Amino acid sequence: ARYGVSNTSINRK
Amino acid sequence: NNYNESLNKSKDAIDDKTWSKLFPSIVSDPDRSSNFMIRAIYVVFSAVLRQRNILEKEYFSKNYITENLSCMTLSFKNLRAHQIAQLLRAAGDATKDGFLKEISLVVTEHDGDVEAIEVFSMKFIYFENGGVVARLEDPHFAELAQLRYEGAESVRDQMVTIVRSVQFLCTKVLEPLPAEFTANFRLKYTNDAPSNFRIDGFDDSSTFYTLPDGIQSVTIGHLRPGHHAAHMQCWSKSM
Repeated sequence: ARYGVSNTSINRK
Repeated sequence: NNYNESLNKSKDAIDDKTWSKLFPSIVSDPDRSSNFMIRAIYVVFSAVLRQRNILEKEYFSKNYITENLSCMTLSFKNLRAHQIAQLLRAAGDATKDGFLKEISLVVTEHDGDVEAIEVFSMKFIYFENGGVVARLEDPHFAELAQLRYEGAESVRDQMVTIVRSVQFLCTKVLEPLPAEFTANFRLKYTNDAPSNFRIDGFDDSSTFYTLPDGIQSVTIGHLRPGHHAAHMQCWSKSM
């Protein structure tokens, strides 16, 4: 029903 | 109880200098059982981030769980690593309230994908009545719910097993991650969780993560302190 996603994330380019 | 080594009464607690550096020595009572899960989230997800080379070794520091076994934990001196640790601490704090169902490290090729290419998940079970009866789908639940609390030393064994399996999985089993990816922390609240309660660092979402249909699934291990249980799993394209 309810979820949470982190505001900061990790990218590799 | 063992008079071949001690005249003092035995205590269900870990007597180890190295262990006490990262974990509580007693995990039988509700608060310290919960404090243990907080430290477990921090240690295991640090190991995953480092071992999968998601973050370079600069973001980590060397720690030991036992004299024989070491791991890389996120460093509080590095600011970005510190911000991730706070994410993990916030999610861990939610096990005290009993509101956290699952926290997952989710890897996708493109930022914002609901379908992942790799997932490290930690699912929780909360117990009541002396930490014996589980509160209330998933394959792990039936077994893990029945699993008894067997003492501090058993928890230490379970923790050593998880970290060894992670280091072994990421190094000797999994393929390297692709050159381009987005790594994410995504969680699921329990049904008991109020609508006004929100974990710091996690914006609400109507989307979790989805898997491919042919993606492989391996079990890393479990944790059973006094009043909580956790199940660690890995789905991966790289398997």
